[PDB]
Amino acid sequence: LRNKILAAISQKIPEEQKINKYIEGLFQSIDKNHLATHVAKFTETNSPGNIGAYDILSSDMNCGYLDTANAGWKEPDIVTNDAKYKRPQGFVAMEMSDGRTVMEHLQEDSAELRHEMEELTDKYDEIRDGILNMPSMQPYRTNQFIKQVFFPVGGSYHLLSILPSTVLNYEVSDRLYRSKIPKIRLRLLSSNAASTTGSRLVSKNKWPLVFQALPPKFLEKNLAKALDKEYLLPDINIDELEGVDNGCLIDEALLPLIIDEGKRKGEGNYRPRHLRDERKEETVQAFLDKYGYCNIPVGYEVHHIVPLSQGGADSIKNMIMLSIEHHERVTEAHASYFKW
Amino acid sequence: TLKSRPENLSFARCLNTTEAKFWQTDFLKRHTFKLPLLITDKAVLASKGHEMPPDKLEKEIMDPNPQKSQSCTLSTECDTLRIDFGIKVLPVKESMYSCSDYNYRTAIYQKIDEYIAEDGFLTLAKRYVNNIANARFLWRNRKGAEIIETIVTIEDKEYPSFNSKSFNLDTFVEDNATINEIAQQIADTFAGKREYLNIYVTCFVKIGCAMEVYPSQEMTFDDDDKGKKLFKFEGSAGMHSQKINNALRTIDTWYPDYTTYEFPIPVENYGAARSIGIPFRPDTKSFYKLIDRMILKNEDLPIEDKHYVMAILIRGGMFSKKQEK
Amino acid sequence: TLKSRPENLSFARCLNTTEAKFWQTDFLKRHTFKLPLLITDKAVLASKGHEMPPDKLEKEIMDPNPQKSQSCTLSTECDTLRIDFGIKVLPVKESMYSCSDYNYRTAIYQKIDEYIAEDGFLTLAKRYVNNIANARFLWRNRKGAEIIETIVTIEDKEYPSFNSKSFNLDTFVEDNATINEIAQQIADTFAGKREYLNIYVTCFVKIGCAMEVYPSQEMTFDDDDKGKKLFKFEGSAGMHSQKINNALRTIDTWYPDYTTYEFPIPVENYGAARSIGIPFRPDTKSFYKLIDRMILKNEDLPIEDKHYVMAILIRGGMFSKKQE
Amino acid sequence: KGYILLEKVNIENANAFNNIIVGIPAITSFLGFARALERKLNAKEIAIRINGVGLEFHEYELKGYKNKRGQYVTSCPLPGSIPGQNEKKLDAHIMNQAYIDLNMSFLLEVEGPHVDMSTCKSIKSTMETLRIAGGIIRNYKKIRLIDTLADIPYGYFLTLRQDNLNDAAGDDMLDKMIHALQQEDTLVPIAVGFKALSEVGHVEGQRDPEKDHCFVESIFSLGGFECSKILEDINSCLWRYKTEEGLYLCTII
DNA sequence: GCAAGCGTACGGA
DNA sequence: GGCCTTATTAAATGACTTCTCCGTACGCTTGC
Repeated sequence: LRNKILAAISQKIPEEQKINKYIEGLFQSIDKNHLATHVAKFTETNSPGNIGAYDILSSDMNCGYLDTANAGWKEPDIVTNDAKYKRPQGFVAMEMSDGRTVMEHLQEDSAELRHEMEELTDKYDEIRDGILNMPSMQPYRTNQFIKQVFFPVGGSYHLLSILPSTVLNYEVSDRLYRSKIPKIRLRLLSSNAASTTGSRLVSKNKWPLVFQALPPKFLEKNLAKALDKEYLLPDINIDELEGVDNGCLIDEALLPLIIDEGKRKGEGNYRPRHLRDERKEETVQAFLDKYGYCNIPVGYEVHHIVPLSQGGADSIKNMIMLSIEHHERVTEAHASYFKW
Repeated sequence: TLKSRPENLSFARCLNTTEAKFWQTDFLKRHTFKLPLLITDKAVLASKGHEMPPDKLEKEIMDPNPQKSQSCTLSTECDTLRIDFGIKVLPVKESMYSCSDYNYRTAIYQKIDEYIAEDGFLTLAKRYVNNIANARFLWRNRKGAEIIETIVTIEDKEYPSFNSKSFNLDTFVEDNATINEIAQQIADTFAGKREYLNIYVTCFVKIGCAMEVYPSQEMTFDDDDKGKKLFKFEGSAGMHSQKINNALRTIDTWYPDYTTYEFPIPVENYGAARSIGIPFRPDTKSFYKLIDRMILKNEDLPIEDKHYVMAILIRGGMFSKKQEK
Repeated sequence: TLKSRPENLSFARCLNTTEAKFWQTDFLKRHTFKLPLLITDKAVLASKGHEMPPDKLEKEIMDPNPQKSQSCTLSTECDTLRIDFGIKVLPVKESMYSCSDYNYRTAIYQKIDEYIAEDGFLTLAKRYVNNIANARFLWRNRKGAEIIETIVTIEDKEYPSFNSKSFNLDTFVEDNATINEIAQQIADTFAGKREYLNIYVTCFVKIGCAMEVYPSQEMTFDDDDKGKKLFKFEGSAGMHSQKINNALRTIDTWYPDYTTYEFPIPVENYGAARSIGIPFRPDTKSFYKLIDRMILKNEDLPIEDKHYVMAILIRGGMFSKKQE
Repeated sequence: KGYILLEKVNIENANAFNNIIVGIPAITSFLGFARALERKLNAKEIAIRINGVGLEFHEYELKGYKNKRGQYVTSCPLPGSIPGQNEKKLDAHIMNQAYIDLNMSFLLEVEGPHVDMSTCKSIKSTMETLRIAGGIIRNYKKIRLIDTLADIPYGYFLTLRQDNLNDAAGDDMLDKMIHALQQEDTLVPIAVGFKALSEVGHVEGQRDPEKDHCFVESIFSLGGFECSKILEDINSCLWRYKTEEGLYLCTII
């Protein structure tokens, strides 16, 4: 089995040279790769070099919060700066005849793996030692591409650099694949982009599942909610109606038009009180200013051509000023039509 | 002297634009009447007509091909598309959200003050206002309309309706009085004579009854639905904010080949313009080389190159030193 | 110079077409009177009449078969169907939606200008206007109508109506005055001598009282309702814009086998007709090889191949070439 | 002390993606916004300080659509030129991201000598220059002082739920979250803060070369929604900063 | 003469 | 206060588009 898998990946070269090529690239690549749990290149592939951390801690299992210390991630991640050193991550992930990983068989130094590898190379002891003694990835620098965030401490500010976590991303993406929780799949990374993050787990987990932390469903925006916050205006213009002057209805004869405009706009557009426009004194004042009044003239009242309860906006374009008796007549007609 | 750029120069975008809703109306009632415009699902059966190698072609050529799609159409009763969108302008100097070298920060502030003395920001502000006046933000929706009106509202003052169809998209107009006034307001905002400015734009396009309308596509990746998905904004059709902004950023006619390419392009660090397969500013004219020459070498660049550099500062972006291991 | 067709190349639809809305009417009153035509839900008890292998057949042959459906039918008072839809013609030269090589853009503009010198767009425009006059967009609704009257309106000028029964679908008429007057405006629009042209048409089909009407059916993708769903536009029945545009595109009589079939096919990249399952232009005269021969090889194609090429540019499409 | 409400602010394209979570931004995003508002006011010598924040949701729209299977699919903007070795090419790499639009009202708990309508007008003139979680403030109804829980307009506050998380089935902390969410459908996970992955120091490349620096992992927890008509103590929704020897935490006290 | 810019394999659940 | 019907059946044949979304050392070539 294993020799066929090794052969199957190594290009199209004749048999003996292609196996030796794979072992040569493997042995060269081991020193370039590191053991880690956080990977700066996961948020942005352009940050140069290895930046990441290997969090050993386990204490916080009932502190009321989740992190890579107090969640049981099972698989250690392996990371490189460059995809052309990535081969050991594939080599280690191969399954032997028992279906267990080369990692397990290496940790056991199992006689099966020793026999398999010694039939292909004498370097097996050094390959095993290198793989098992990979250094931990240590942060040593920062870049424009890492997310850098100020956090207040006692009126001073610390400068946090946020590293994403790959062990948790793999673990959560696994466990949500097998649970009913509301979840979203991110499907954005290409295979090439995922490879250049240089992680093993990110190459396995290029399209992760993640928690859908959204408000209650009734608070989703919809057209019904949106139309409830857009307001009606009348179609007539009080600056052009013969029988209106200085914003005041001067002719009685137009009253059926104002009534009909209110009816025609109002039908079915009821707004409950908490959603209605507030009648604002600023609007009435600006209306009076447009026509040069200091105050509402004696015996007149300012009316909304479309009632505010039936969708009308509190705006100059919706106001008209009526005499008290005409105001009463229009109010009575609208109350009769809308069943107030 | 300044050796090199700082490790973390970053500029926030100075000319912010919001998502636009579409509404539909009848042109003669447009001032008072509006109805929602809905994105409608429209699944489609195709023939297979894409370019195929001949050994595959003879197997595939006659097959039918279903495809999912979405499309947007005015009602049979309305005839005019309506767009409403907002803009917010912020001062250039105060938008520099980070810089890790106080010497460089001093130098860049000094050069911006020099530019405010040379121009304020009026020439750029004119070109941005002209791209509002051109109704270039309509993109494909401009390709045919009987009448177009653009109404610009600044802090509840309403300016007169531009007949936006009268402008040639290749030519910027210096002398329209309303463009000049709004451009002065914007230039005052960029120079820091005000801390902010809100501009609300309404635009009306009289297309015709039941004619098609083009909101921007979403970009989404899904296993099944490769079909066209349009941008629903609060259930009504809308335009992505970035596409309107990219319409406004088409001020640039200063790139070196311009005598052979008489059209303007989007302001970009290397003059990359997605309609043409080659960046218009590789090498010596690219933004990095110009700003380095202006600040590290203190050369007095010609005014066109200051226009371009300051236009990229208005664009905003991430401008650090080339990072190292 | 030009090594290959660009990384990206797209042409916008030049003969933009609206959805079509159905109405119902009585033919004598038709200028004054229209009612909505609705789509009625149905469900239907079929028989298992499909072809079955014998071991299945002898077990299920007699079973009933209930099915979901929808249908559209005129009222018991009206007797004519009415179709309203619009067209919006755009310039062909300014239709090129994306490119990746300014040399290629210059070359294609040069070839369109050369075509506008060799000919108008008139010879295509007359065929599109013929397919309006032919009432091909009726599709199944054309079968067995008594009289068909098509009215073309261009920005509040109404042209004298077409008696669409009189046109043999296999022939395109060159000398009808109304067809030529509409086609001149379309040709002026395609050449870029005008910025746009909105054409609205009203088509009256006298079917018969209470008879069935055939809107375009909806596509479904293994949806839980597998049964026939019909297209509703603004609640009344309608036709997809795609199906009307396809009816109008049936102008092509330049494919090579034409003298043995003598009927026009839809303008298509390979000339894949759907009513007949053999493609009429694979290989040597497929669109890709003709446009590449016209531009990359700069060869002066015969005028009928230029007609076909320009008809595909009118259709619009994606012609991007992958670069190795 | 006093309480200022920023009423029904509309946010476009808030940064919705965290390493484990898509949706509601990190709590630190909102509290950092409040701190930025404090710094802007203080630079004008208004001398206000803002000790805590209450977050009330009114509407949301995740940039995306629902599959027929009900799951959301997240939208991206087409990326522009990204700095680094490949920046010249017209096509640029697509990284993990998601964006959400929010309609939200912010309660602020305030110290100051002149907490009044003038400092509300100063907030009004200040807030136009800021962002929320990288999102753009399109509009807001009003800024006002408030005195009682009857003043807040109807909406839903977001509050911490450490109790439900600790009381969950005890196999593992991620299993505690999973079981809690599977038992209590109204609760949601949230990013709460940061854990130091390395001791405080200075390193090359800092945003500022002169403020002490840490590498950190995001801390997550479980939270839940409470109607403002059902709140009893105003303090039950006021998120505040806390620091503990290498934990950087938002919390409610 | 010395350092910056560019074409290219390299690698992979 | 009692109850909400028993059987039979859920089709066939074809199709699910093409394009872009990769960082890097290695060393060879051009510019200062």
